[PDB]
Amino acid sequence: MYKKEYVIDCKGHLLGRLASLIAKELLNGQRIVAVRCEDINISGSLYRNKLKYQEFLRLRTNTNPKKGPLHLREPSKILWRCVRGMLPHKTYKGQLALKKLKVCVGMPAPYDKKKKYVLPSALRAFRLKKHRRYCRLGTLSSRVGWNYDTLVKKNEVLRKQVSKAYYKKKVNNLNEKKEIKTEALNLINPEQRQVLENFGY
Amino acid sequence: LQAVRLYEKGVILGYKRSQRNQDPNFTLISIKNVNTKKHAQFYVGKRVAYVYRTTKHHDGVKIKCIWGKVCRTHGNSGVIRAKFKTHIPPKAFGDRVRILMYP
Amino acid sequence: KERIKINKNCKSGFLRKTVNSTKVLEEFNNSKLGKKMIIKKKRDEATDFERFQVYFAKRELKKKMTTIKNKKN
Amino acid sequence: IDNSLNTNIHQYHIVGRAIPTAKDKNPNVYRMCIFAKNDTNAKSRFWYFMKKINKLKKSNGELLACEQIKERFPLRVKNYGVLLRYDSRTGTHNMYKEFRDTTKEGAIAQLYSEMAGRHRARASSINIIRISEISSSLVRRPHIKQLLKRRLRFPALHLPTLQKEYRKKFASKRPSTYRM
Amino acid sequence: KTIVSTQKVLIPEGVKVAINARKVTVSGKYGTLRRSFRHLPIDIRLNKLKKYIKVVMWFGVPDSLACIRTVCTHLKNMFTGVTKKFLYKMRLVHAHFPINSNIVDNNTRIEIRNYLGEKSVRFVKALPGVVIEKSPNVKDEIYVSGADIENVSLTAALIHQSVLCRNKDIRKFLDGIYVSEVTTV
Amino acid sequence: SHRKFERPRHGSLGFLPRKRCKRLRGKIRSFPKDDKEKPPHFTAFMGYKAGMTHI
RNA sequence: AAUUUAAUUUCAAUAAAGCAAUCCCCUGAAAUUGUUUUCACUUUCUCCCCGCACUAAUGUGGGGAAAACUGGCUUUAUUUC
RNA sequence: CCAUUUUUGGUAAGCAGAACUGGCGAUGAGGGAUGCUCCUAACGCUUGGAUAAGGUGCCUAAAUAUUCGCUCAUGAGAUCCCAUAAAAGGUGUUGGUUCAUAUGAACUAGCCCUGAAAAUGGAUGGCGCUAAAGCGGAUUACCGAUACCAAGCCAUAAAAAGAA
RNA sequence: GGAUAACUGGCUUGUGGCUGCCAAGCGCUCCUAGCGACGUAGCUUUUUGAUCCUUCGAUGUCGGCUCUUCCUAUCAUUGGG
RNA sequence: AGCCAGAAACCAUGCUGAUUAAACAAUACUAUCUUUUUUGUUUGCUAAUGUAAAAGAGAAAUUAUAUAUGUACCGGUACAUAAAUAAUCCUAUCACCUUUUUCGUGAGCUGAGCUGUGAGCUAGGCAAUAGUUCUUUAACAACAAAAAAGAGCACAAACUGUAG
Repeated sequence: MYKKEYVIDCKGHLLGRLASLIAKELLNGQRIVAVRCEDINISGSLYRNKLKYQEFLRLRTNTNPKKGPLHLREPSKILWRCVRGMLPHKTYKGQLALKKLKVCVGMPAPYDKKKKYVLPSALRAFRLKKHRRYCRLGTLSSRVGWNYDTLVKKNEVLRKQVSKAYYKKKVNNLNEKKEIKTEALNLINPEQRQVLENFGY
Repeated sequence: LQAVRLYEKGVILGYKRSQRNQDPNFTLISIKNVNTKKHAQFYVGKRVAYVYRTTKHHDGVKIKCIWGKVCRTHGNSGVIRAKFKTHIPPKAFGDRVRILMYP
Repeated sequence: KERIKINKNCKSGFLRKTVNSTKVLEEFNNSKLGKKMIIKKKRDEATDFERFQVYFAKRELKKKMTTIKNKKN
Repeated sequence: IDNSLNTNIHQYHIVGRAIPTAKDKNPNVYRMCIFAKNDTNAKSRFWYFMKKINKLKKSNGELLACEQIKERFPLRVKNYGVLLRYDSRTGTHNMYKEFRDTTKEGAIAQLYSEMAGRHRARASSINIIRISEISSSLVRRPHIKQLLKRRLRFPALHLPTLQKEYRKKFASKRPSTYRM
Repeated sequence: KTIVSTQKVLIPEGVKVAINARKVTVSGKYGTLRRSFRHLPIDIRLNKLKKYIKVVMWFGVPDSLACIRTVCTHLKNMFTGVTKKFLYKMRLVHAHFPINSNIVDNNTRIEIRNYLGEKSVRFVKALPGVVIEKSPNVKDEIYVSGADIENVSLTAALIHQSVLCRNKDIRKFLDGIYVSEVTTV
Repeated sequence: SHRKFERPRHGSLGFLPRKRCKRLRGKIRSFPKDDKEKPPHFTAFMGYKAGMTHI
């Protein structure tokens, strides 16, 4: 399609715009894997967000909470719930779109091999002034007691060190490839080599 | 591989909808690398093909076609209106469509 | 990156003479961003034959590079 | 035609008089400069002032001249001082404010923008009384005084805002806000 | 609002400053002190050759100018702390009752017993890197000392607040431990 | 309107649904927290209720 | 994408000349129902003096000088530089 | 019976009673989240066009548009009819203005704040939004009705016109 | 017959209930610790009205009991000024 | 701006449910049966078909983002490198068979030789056209037949009663 899966690194992004931009695409039909979902930003302060979540927690169905609203405590599910808000999920098109979205805490291994992309219009220091107060969603979740952050942090560091060795290997291999490429510019036809130099590579 | 195409990918969106109101006479196309009005104008008169695969055989094949043409813009960010020779299915919303290079 | 110190106001002639003197376009082109832009401009406006020649040249290059890599083992 | 895009509003010299009568065989001639979006608006603004100042009305007067004013240099900076009378929710207030521009029209645009932004004052509620060029030493406002210093520079204070083509929804690597 | 706002912050004499990566850090005779400014909008730069630190902000606003003075005052304190070491002197007042001061954990936690004859125990451990010593000079004085101005002040304040008792009047009930004198060694 | 006289509710609300238990065995919902310092040992034991006496 | 002849204080260079030095294109500040007269205002990657590195800066704060490179005007030709 | 303006009684009332006009009733399409009366606009059947009111972050069709301001709120704020908020304050910030000797006063009105309590859980329509998607302007582009333009077709009305 | 009373609900909130601002006094001395006249501004529907929009081919008209849930304008309990 | 201590409030912890998640993991044993290839899927039945997405479905830093990353020194110091980023890189249509040369990898024998497979170089003359375009029937998944190869629980019933 546009691409097989768009994988999105939620670090440095603001909640609303990331969800809103995903939702229009999601309706269009792309499947999108959000990774590092805990590291998304809400633009309110820590206290301001705690206040809003406390009010959300207060909401209940009086006659029977078993058939009431859900106070979802996982950051991925919070993101999912917000995206559902930006979909017509009671429709069949909405149900299908809601199914298409995938959300993941930290970095899972089938997607650790994979590329990650970012949304530049949803970046916090692009779209929120530098002196304004803000809060990370995982931190907020931890603040209202729903800590699953320490495990993700341990996982990320372990994965990141291994990844670093992978990056050095990829860089090394590219250096060698460049050396071989530069060597073989002499070995190709002069006129063709000159054309290749003229328009760049 | 040996089956290489010429013609290019696009996505067939909804009809030319309006808020709570429907026109099925016009279809909306997002054309894959087209993200602005000027670029949408570049391909404005072109023939469009919606190709689809059936449940079972008709005459002898399982592949069928609706034919259209892009005909006017619907936005400034690459949304273009295409008119087809018959109304296209709501089933096919968000599917890929094929854009011929002619005329 | 470039700046040349100038007087309080413009003047089209004096600006043209000074720009020619200091060779700012040449310096810009020599700089990396100018190189990236001019390579993109040339590449976009190139003919189908030129485009095939570039494809052909890269295909030739890959054949030689692979031959070296095999030989190297 | 040019290629030029943003920002429009113009300056008009308008001259008029009372209709000739048996009673007065030599009407008083009244002139004014007026900043407006068009000539018809300029005539109406002149008429509103003619009505407020004199007992003349459109039905009792005649137009002697109306002609558009073009600034002497389009690209040479001047400090324009403007005196406004504007109306608040409760009543009326006076202000005299200073604007650096190359154009009187641009200075008025900044003034309308300021009156709207800082006071929520509508176009209807403003009356421009005199806009004129003020010497660099004389200036009251510190924001204009800072510009008038010997040497000025900045390391780029503004975020990027690329063309529509390059505002695409996905980016390959994390970017930076601006180069150092 | 202003185009340019600057500050030139006095030479840190005999000591080693570092401005790299927003966490401004000075080391010296009595310790290494670290203090982030990553949230501030300033271009704090180490002038270095003639020593001094230069703080500059581009296109400031009055809050930011204030932050420049707050930071410079903090840097001046940071230099002072590592060079000469901050002493908060706390005097103990009592109209009657003995207050038993046991400094435990090798000069790191003052344990207090018997404020207003309570027969109950008030424990206050020091913040990181700061000493709680006693005075040999005068009986009621307590030394809270360290490199960091904030940790000693906070520790001293915590000692005062811990002792101080809730309920009824206070005006003739002056008893307690109070900061008297802010010095350096 | 408000009740004539005030009393709490009868019984705990915290054991609704007051349904049949799923499984016969007295399953441990949560273990005591591990302590790295302590020597390895078992945390639980199953036994059969035989009767009551006084002591 | 253009295009015609009008209208309405448009310009901008080109290369040879001049004119004045805060002076000029300008724009300030001043002395019944007229004009006019006064001195205020440019630059600088020039130089000097003090501070002597004091900077937001390949500088810099203050005091003075310097010029017409810079700019302005009058010209004479010139418009596919 | 409803609305604007004028209006009498009644503390007031989506209360009682009018005036002028327009509606609704008996009539609707599009907008106002939603809605008998507000706004735009009144309707044969269709195709194409260009707009209106109205919008253009996502729900939800069009701009994460441009341009200058202002705004941080431990219950911010968000569009006529429309579904609350005042006197009174504020060394929060922003413009002014009057005064005094680059500093001290005094005012002023913008925003924002305190003043600001109530019954199933709860509502700018919802999510969200603060380099706004907020509030005040201005600049363009785009989307946007069955109305409007052009064309076809239907019937009615009127007009032409006719007795190899 | 809801073209028309007595009942909920609803508009309104006069009346009831609750909070204000002010500063003449009271508070030994002292405008404001506590108060607060003479005034003036709101809030509520926990009173009663005003009302007659809803229901008159039937919404069962008081109180008590039982029983649960919600509010806060906090009486006590916690932390405080 | 930056912080700190601090309540019967708040969220966990604890504890209850969890066909409230149309949820799920690990282990044990098991249903003539399993695996590879070929052809087909144009009396209620007894050969048998489905895809909301193929068309290059190509793409590995990392905290940031009022600065980073390496590398060398001892989280710090020094020296480099990026900085309109996918405004990129990767990328693939050189059919055939035949003459000649090199290299990756599999397999048989007991690291070497040969053969096979994959990739390049070298030399030759040899392909096609359905009469103008009317989806480019080229992807994934499932099955039925044909060959070739492979290794038993539960319910009931009685009894129970800590259950009803």
